Amino acid sequence: FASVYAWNRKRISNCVADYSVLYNSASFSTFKCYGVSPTKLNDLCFTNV
Amino acid sequence: GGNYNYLYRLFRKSNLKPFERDISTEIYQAGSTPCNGVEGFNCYFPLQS
Repeated sequence: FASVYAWNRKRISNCVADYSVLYNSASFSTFKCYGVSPTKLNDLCFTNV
Repeated sequence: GGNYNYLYRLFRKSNLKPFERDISTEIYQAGSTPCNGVEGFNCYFPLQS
């Protein structure tokens, strides 16, 4: 991974994002969503992630 | 110190009909995994204060 004082920054771009494989992976100890509740991610489109 | 006696519901299956009222306290189920009345990931208590 990358340090905390120089974090990394990847600019995900045009593709097909499946936040369900993330949301249900049960391997994450913390999964908070703020602007938008998690289950409605696989039904919206943005400009950049 | 905080008045924690004023709660509100923050998860429901479907929006209310007008003038409809819902005082149940069942454990919400966000993900597909069944909850069986215990908390956990994607199994949330539905009332906040």
